[PDB]
Amino acid sequence: TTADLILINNWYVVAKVEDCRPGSITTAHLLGVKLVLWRSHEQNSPIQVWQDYCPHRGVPLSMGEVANNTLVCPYHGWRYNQAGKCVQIPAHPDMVPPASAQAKTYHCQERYGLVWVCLGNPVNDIPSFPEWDDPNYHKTYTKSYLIQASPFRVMDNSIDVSHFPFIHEGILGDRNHAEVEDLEVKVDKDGLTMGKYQVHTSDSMVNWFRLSHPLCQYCSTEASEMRTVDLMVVTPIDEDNSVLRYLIMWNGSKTLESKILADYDQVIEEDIRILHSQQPTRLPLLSGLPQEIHVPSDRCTVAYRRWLKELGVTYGVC
Amino acid sequence: TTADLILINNWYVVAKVEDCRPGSITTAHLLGVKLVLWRSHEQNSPIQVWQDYCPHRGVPLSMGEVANNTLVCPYHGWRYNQAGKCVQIPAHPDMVPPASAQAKTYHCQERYGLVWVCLGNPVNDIPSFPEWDDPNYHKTYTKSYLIQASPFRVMDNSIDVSHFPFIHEGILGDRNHAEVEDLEVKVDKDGLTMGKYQVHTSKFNNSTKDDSMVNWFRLSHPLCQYCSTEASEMRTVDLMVVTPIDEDNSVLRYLIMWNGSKTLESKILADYDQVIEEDIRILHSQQPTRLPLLSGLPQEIHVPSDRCTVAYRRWLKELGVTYGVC
Amino acid sequence: TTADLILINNWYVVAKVEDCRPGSITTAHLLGVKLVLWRSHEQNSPIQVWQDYCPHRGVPLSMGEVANNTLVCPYHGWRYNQAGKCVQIPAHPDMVPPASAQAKTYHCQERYGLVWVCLGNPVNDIPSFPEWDDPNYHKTYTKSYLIQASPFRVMDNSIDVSHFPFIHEGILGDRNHAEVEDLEVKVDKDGLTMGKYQVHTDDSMVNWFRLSHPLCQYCSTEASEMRTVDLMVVTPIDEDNSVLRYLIMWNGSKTLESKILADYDQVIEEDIRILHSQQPTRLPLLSPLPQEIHVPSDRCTVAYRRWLKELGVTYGVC
Ligand SMILES: N=C1N[C@H]2[C@H](COC(N)=O)NC(=N)N3CC[C@H](O)[C@]23N1
Ligand SMILES: N=C1N[C@H]2[C@H](COC(N)=O)NC(=N)N3CC[C@H](O)[C@]23N1
Ligand SMILES: N=C1N[C@H]2[C@H](COC(N)=O)NC(=N)N3CC[C@H](O)[C@]23N1
Ligand code: FES
Ligand code: FES
Ligand code: FES
Ligand SMILES: [Cl-]
Ligand SMILES: [Cl-]
Ligand SMILES: [Cl-]
Ligand SMILES: [Cl-]
Ligand SMILES: [Cl-]
Ligand SMILES: [Cl-]
Ligand SMILES: [Cl-]
Ligand SMILES: [Fe+3]
Ligand SMILES: [Fe+3]
Ligand SMILES: [Fe+3]
Repeated sequence: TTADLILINNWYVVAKVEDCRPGSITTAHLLGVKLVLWRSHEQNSPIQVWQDYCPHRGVPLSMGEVANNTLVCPYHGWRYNQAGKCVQIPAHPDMVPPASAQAKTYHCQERYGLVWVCLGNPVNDIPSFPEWDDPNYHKTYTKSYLIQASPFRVMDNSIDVSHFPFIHEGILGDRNHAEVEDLEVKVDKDGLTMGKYQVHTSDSMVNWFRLSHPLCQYCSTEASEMRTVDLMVVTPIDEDNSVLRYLIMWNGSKTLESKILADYDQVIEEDIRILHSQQPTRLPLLSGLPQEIHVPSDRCTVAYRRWLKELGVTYGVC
Repeated sequence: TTADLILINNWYVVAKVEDCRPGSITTAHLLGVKLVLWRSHEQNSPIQVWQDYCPHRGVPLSMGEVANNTLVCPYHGWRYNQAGKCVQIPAHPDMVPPASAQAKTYHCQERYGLVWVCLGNPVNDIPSFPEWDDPNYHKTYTKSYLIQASPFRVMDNSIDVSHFPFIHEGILGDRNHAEVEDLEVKVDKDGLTMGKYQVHTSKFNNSTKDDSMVNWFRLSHPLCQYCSTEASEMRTVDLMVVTPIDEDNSVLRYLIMWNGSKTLESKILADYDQVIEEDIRILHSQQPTRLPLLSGLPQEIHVPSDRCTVAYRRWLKELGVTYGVC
Repeated sequence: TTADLILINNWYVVAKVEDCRPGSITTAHLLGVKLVLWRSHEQNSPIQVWQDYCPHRGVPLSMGEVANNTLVCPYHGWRYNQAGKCVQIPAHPDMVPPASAQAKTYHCQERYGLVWVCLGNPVNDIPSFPEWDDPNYHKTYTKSYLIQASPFRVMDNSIDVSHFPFIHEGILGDRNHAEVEDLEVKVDKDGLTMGKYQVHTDDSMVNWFRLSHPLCQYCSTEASEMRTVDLMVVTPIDEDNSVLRYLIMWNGSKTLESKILADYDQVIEEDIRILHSQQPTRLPLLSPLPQEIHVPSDRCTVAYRRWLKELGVTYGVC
């Protein structure tokens, strides 16, 4: 991977736990690295997340099979244990496999029902999500959305609030209330925080959000009769491509789940129409030819660009 | 755009006027640039031609809407007046938009029912088409042909006459009458001219006399050709316009006028379409894509019947064209 | 072309003679060069192999037609004789074509029912195939296989024997017999030879093979008094793409032919599954994604990589 160290050392969601069943092999793609995810058939077995590559002759291990707590390459049958060490070369069954016979392994943790991966050296914890432990809140997951846009443009779009009346009219916006009041934004060691903001839907909700790290956002909305939170997680496939997922929790009736998912789906697809059209693909930082213009209601998206530059992000941006 | 200045400062057709209704938003591409063409809902409203790009967050303005004689970006609703100046930012409705909030605008003229665009500073006039105002002549437009070939190879193939008996058997030639007489070619202050040339066509109607077509053409600029043909009963002229999408891709259109019966329009359009598609089969195949000028594949060979296509290549070098050529 | 002179000056198969009937026009691609193959309508006419290019206005001659003993370009009807000389320019029927009016022609020989081409100046003869002349041997031909992999990776995969029990189980091995004996490998002026080797399916066969040149392999298998030999010929389309063909001869029953053809098709498709997945695309050579690992049963594929470097191959390898 050629991503910046600041990106390499963070945790990213790559899958839902429910999709990584015992005995299964699945794949993902993170910061330009192809990943294989596997579990032994044993109940409660851990998830291994490795680079999807057999170092013998360069075959994807995801093309193999899980047997007896090992992942077995399809080409010459080399067997790799849970730690990624080759323990058996069938052509030479009494030989001790060379030390180089070892899959590239990465850090993996399950949290909030999601599979989190760190390709580097974890310097931080997985982002917090306080309502996960609050049994007054129900939970639901959106499907995943594959987006042909930089992961930082994806997050930029979700920090933006002034677009609501124009592409989310009815759910998040009112074309008769397109004015945007003064925004409160802070960037510090807790990350990027937008203060409480009044949303007009054509009722009136109060919204705020925080990003402790650049590609995960915690979003909180209070309506009249209900509070809705979510954890937005962007998988940075590479500089130009993203996966998007939401874990949503709410303290109203359980029966609202389908309507919530439907509203999110409508809004997300409205945003994707814009995201797929933006040029340049990578997010421009502060300094397809004219440079970006910023107005006061861009205060939070300007702060996001400033934050990325302070962090040293060069991957997925321009 | 890496196009040469001599190309940037010229006029090119990007659309037919009749396909650009009031209130409409049309996309096109020219010399590597993405364009948006829009009109207000007022009748006889002019056509604006701008780079298709909102300078706020980089969204195509063509994804927006036309309202109150402005083009409105879909993302945050900034409204751009006919001059391309942002006159309204909805998030801050009492704020004067910054002077930088301005679309890149280009020159547009309507002429002969065609939308002409100049991306630079118009040195030249739009090419002349004398029959346009002659009521003895009817008019028709071909469809637009999208061609995966350099615009200069598209025009090279229209200047070429010796191919007629081989890929246009019937409408423009016959394979047993393939010899090419000496050609009159001039490159001068009027551009490139091929003088009157006898075209030998295959007979179709056995009751009638030979067609005995005499053709000539002139290019005052390198991607527009004025073509004139006298046949047995009538004169047919056309204006051929090549849109240089980029170095390797072209749109081709003809405006055709004739002083015979209006009822011939179907035969004319079908004959043009048959010939054009025969030419496209060759154009798509030619390598290198870009037109070789005079100087790993071997060099082009030239014979006497290539006099006008050689002259075209020499003219392009004189003009300084480097874009779409090699 | 950017291919090495050592590759340019060798012979490659580009077609089966059965693919090129009298009067036909066919295309092929070799070392980056587009080829046209044509024959006059006469009985037993020779095959011309030229660069697929009319030097007048750059049209592929393969879009033309064969007329008399000439290939006629579709655009302006220039006529090229069997030597590639333009003999008629129809616009100027009494004019002697300029000397430059000439197709680029290549060396071509038919041998073993295959069309061999040398783009350069051939320093070697076409490889030997002793059984061709033996009336005790029947012959058959596989179809041609277009493979999105380097021609040197295709040949590497056919030199590899330890993969037999894992991707060719039931034809060339089985997983209960995966151990690989000490291999006999020699590289000298004859090229690369693998000495006789036991193949499992007693239930066993004896195999050996030899490459006089890097992209053609002679292979010999004996089992139950029947012998099967083949000539494997790889067409190096460019650095990343190959055509694969086999000429097979055997001295058992004629009725084995469809079974032989079916077995080869299964094995080849089993190999293509692996070949298409391998990264990098080009064959990695030895060094003086992690680097390849080599174990004793890789002795002959290691020797292949060593040979290619010693020959100075840079095209299709890394
Ligand atoms: N973390 C985030 N979740 C999304 C949900 C969408 O809400 C609904 N109801 O669809 N809520 C919200 N205010 N936004 C604004 C940007 C993005 O759509 C999002 N950010
Ligand atoms: N400006 C041009 N219009 C075309 C028409 C086609 O006429 C018909 N009847 O199909 N006439 C003509 N002589 N040619 C030669 C090249 C190209 O097809 C063209 N040039
Ligand atoms: N020259 C070669 N021909 C092929 C045939 C395949 O045999 C069958 N029966 O399909 N025989 C053989 N031993 N191999 C090993 C590699 C490659 O499949 C091949 N090499
Ligand atoms: S490539 Fe994986 S065992 Fe050989
Ligand atoms: S991107 Fe056009 S108004 Fe914001
Ligand atoms: S391009 Fe082949 S004869 Fe003109
Ligand atoms: Cl297991
Ligand atoms: Cl729940
Ligand atoms: Cl961070
Ligand atoms: Cl993050
Ligand atoms: Cl309007
Ligand atoms: Cl305001
Ligand atoms: Cl050699
Ligand atoms: Fe949105
Ligand atoms: Fe033509
Ligand atoms: Fe194999």
